[PDB]
Amino acid sequence: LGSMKTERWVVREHVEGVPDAARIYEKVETELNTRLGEEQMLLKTLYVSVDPYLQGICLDTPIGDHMGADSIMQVLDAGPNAPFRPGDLVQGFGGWRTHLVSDGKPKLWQTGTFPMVFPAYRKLDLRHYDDALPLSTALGVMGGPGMTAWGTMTKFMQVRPGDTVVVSGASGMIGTLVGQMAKRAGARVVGTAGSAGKARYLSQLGFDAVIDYKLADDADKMREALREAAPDGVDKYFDSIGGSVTDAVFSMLNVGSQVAVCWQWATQVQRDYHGPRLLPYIMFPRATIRGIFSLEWFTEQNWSALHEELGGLVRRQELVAHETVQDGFEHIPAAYQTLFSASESNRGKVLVRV
Amino acid sequence: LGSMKTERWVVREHVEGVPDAARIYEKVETELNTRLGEEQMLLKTLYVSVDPYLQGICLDTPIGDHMGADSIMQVLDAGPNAPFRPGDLVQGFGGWRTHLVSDGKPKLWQTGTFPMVFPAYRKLDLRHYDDALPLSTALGVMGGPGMTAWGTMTKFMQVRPGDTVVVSGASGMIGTLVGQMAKRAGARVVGTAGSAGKARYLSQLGFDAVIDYKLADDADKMREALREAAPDGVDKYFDSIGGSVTDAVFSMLNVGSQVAVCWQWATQVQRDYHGPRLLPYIMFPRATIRGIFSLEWFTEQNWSALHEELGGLVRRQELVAHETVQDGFEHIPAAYQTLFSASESNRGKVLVRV
Ligand SMILES: NC(=O)c1ccc[n+]([C@@H]2O[C@H](COP(=O)([O-])OP(=O)(O)OC[C@H]3O[C@@H](n4cnc5c(N)ncnc54)[C@H](OP(=O)(O)O)[C@@H]3O)[C@@H](O)[C@H]2O)c1
Ligand SMILES: NC(=O)c1ccc[n+]([C@@H]2O[C@H](COP(=O)([O-])OP(=O)(O)OC[C@H]3O[C@@H](n4cnc5c(N)ncnc54)[C@H](OP(=O)(O)O)[C@@H]3O)[C@@H](O)[C@H]2O)c1
Ligand SMILES: CC[C@@H]1C[C@@H]2C[C@H]3/C=C\C=C\C(=O)NCCC[C@@H]4NC(=O)/C(=C(O)/C=C/C=C/[C@H](O)[C@H]3[C@@H]2[C@H]1C)C4=O
Ligand SMILES: CC[C@@H]1C[C@@H]2C[C@H]3/C=C\C=C\C(=O)NCCC[C@@H]4NC(=O)/C(=C(O)/C=C/C=C/[C@H](O)[C@H]3[C@@H]2[C@H]1C)C4=O
Repeated sequence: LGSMKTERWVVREHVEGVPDAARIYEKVETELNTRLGEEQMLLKTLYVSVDPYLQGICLDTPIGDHMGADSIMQVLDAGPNAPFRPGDLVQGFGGWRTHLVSDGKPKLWQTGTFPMVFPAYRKLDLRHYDDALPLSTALGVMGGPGMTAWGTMTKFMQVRPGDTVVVSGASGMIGTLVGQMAKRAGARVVGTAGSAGKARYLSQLGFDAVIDYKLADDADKMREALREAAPDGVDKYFDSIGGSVTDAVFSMLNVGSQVAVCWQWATQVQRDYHGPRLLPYIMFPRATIRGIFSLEWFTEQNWSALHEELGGLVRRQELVAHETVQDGFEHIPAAYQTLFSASESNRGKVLVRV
Repeated sequence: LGSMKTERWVVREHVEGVPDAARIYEKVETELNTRLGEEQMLLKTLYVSVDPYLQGICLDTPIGDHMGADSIMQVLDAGPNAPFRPGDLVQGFGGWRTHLVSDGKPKLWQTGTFPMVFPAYRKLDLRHYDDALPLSTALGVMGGPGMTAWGTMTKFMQVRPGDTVVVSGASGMIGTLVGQMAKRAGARVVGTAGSAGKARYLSQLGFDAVIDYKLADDADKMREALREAAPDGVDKYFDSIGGSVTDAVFSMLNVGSQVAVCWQWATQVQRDYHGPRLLPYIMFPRATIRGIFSLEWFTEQNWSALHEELGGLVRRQELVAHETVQDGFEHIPAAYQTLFSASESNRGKVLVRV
C-alpha cells in the first residue's frame, strides 16, 4: 500500500525540574505507514493539550519517542472493524504528532511510575459543542480538567454554605473550576496565585481572597497569610501544589474537613521530598484525604453528566472556563513552556490548534 | 457538711519523650470538701486506665494538677439535681484520684493542643456484665478502645473478603481488635509487635504475619518485611505508630485503599517530626486517609450497638478481649510506665484496680 509524511515532537533529552522546551524537544519529520489493521485508524491531530503533568510523562518517555499528550483527532481512514469511521472526531492521548495510527484501545503506560492505563479513545459528538462551548473544550472544561474538577466536587467533596475552601494552584483551569463550584455551593474561597493580575483575575472569577505564593515562600509566611485569609479555619482543601502551602493548611484544619490531593507540583517539579509529617494533624480534625486520579471517572455516564451539569453552567454564563488556544504545530513546545513562565497571560487551559 | 481525705497523683514535672513516670508524678493526700452543690456528686474510683495518649495530656497538664485518665467510678453521694444517684456506676475522665467531686457534665480541656471536650459521664448498669464481660470492660472492649476499633470497622473501613489489612501497633487492645474483625470479614491481617512472645500471641489470635518493629529499624527494612508479609499490596492500614512503618506502607498502597490514623507514636513519643512527604503517594491509588477521634462516637445509640455486636462474640471467646488489671492505687504510674518500657508481659488493656 502506502505512506505519508508526518511531523512529530520527540524527547531529545531528560532534564528534571522546570523543563526547558527548546532543549528537551525536537521536531522531526516522520514517514507513517498508512496500512491499517482490521481495527486500526489513521488519525489527523486537530488540537493538542499542554499540561504540567507532561513534565513527569516526559521524564518517563524513552529518548527519541514522541511526546505523549491529550489531543483531538479526526479519522482519515479506518480498517473494517475500527471503532470509529472516517470523519469521526475522537479524544485520546495521541501526543505531539500531526498524524498517527492507532486502534484506540486502552494502552498501558509501560515506563511509568504506576500501572497506568491510558483510556480508550472517546468519540466526540458535534451536538455538544457550539460557540460558547467549542470543540476544543474536549481538552478542557469538557475534558480531563473539567472531569477532575467536577468529579471531585460531586463524588468526594461536599462543600456546605459557610465553609472556607482553599485551592492551591488556583489560577489554572482545574483550580478556577473548583473555586467557582465551591462558591456556588456557598463557600468562602481562598486561592493561591503568582501575580497581582492573576490574583485580580481570580477575584473576578469570585475568589474571596488570593494569596501570593511568591511572597509567602515558607509555611510560616504562608501560615500567616492563611490565618488572615481564612480566620475561621479551613474546611476543604483542593491541593495541586503540596510543599509548604499544604504544610500550612494542615495546621488549621477544622473538624470534619476534607482534602483532595490532585497534584504535588512542589514535589514533582521542585523536588521537595521531605517535610513535616502531616498525619499527626488530621486525627482531632477527623479530616479525610482522598487521592485524585480522575481517569477512574472516564465513563460514558460521567461524560454525559459532565456535559449536562457543567456544560449548562458554562453556557448560561454562570461559570467561566477560559482557554488560550495557540495556533501552529511548530509552537507546541513554546506553548507548553508558558505553563512555567511568570507571564500572567495564561488564562485557563492552554491549547494548540494544529 | 463534712470533708474526706483522698489521694491524687499530680504532675510534678514535665518530661518530653518517653515518660519517666516516677519523676513526672507525685502522690499527694488531698482533703476534699464533700458539701455538694445541687448538680454535683461525690464519686469513688474503682478502676483507672493507663494509655499512651496520656503522655500528651500530661504534657498539657499544668504543674500541680491531677493526672487525667479514663476511670470507672461509683456515686457515693449526690445533690438533689445530680444526674446520677448514690450507688450508680459511671465511666468518665475521673483521673488518677481515689475520690473526686464532679457534676459529670462535658468539660472543655482548656490547656490542650486542640479544643477537646471530655464527654459527660455515662452510667453503667451491672446486668450487662458478668464473668465474661467483667465491669472493667467499660474501660476496654466495652469502653473507649472498643469504640475506637468497632467504630473504625463499621463506620469507615469496608474490609472485604481477600483484602490484606496491615495494623501498626497491633499488640494492644485496639490493634488486636482491628485484626480480629478484619479476619472475620475475610482479610489477610498483618500486625507489628515488639516481642517474639507477642508475635506468637497475635498469630494465635488469627494474625497471618507479625513484623518485629524493634528489629526493622527504618523504612527500608520495614518495606522488605511488608513486601514479604503483604505481597499483593496494602488495601487497608490501621495506623497507630506513624513514622517509618507508615512511610513503608504508603509506598505499596493498592487502588482504592483506606488508611485510618489512630495515633502517631513515632511523632508524639519519639519526637520524629519530619519525614518523606506522603501525599505524593496517594493520588494514583486514590487512597482515602481518615483521622480517627473516637470521641465523636460516644453516643447512647452507639454504645448499645457496641454491646450487641461485640458483647456476644467476646463472651463466646470468638473475639478475644484480654485485660491486664494491676492492683493498687500507688502502682498507677508504674503500670503506666510498662506501656513504654516493659510491655512484654502485658495483654490487651492495661488497667489498675484501686
Ligand atoms: N490527579 C489527577 O487525576 C489529575 C488530573 C489532571 C491534572 N492533574 C494535575 O493537576 C494540576 C491542575 O491542573 P491546572 O490545569 O489547574 O494546572 P495549572 O495550575 O495551570 O498549572 C500551572 C499553574 O500553577 C501555578 N503554580 C506554579 N507553581 C506554583 C506554586 N509553587 N504555588 C502555587 N501555584 C503555582 C501557576 O499559577 P500562577 O501563574 O498564578 O503562578 C500556573 O498557572 C495540573 O498540574 C495537572 O498536572 C491531576
Ligand atoms: N485516635 C483516637 O481517638 C484514639 C483513641 C484511643 C486510643 N488511641 C491510641 O491508639 C493506640 C492503640 O491503643 P491500645 O490501647 O491498643 O494501646 P497499645 O497499642 O497497647 O499501646 C502501647 C503498645 O504499643 C506498642 N508499641 C510501642 N512502640 C511501638 C512501635 N514503634 N511500633 C509498634 N508498636 C509499638 C507496644 O506493644 P509491644 O509490647 O508489642 O512492643 C506497647 O505495648 C494508642 O497509641 C492509643 O493512645 C487513639
Ligand atoms: C487520554 C486522556 C488523558 C490521559 C492522561 C493520563 C493522565 C496524565 C498523566 C499522568 C501521570 C501519572 O499518573 N503519573 C506521573 C507520575 C508523577 C505524579 N504522580 C501522580 O500520581 C500524578 C498524577 O496523578 C497525574 C495525573 C494526571 C491525570 C490526567 O488527567 C491524565 C490524562 C487524561 C486527561 C503525577 O503526575
Ligand atoms: C472519657 C473518655 C475518654 C476521654 C479521653 C480523651 C481522649 C484522649 C486523649 C486525647 C488527646 C488529644 O486529642 N490531644 C493530645 C494531642 C496529641 C495527639 N494528637 C492527637 O490527635 C491525639 C489524639 O487524637 C488522641 C485521641 C485519644 C482518644 C481517647 O480515646 C480519648 C479518651 C476517652 C477514652 C493525641 O494524643
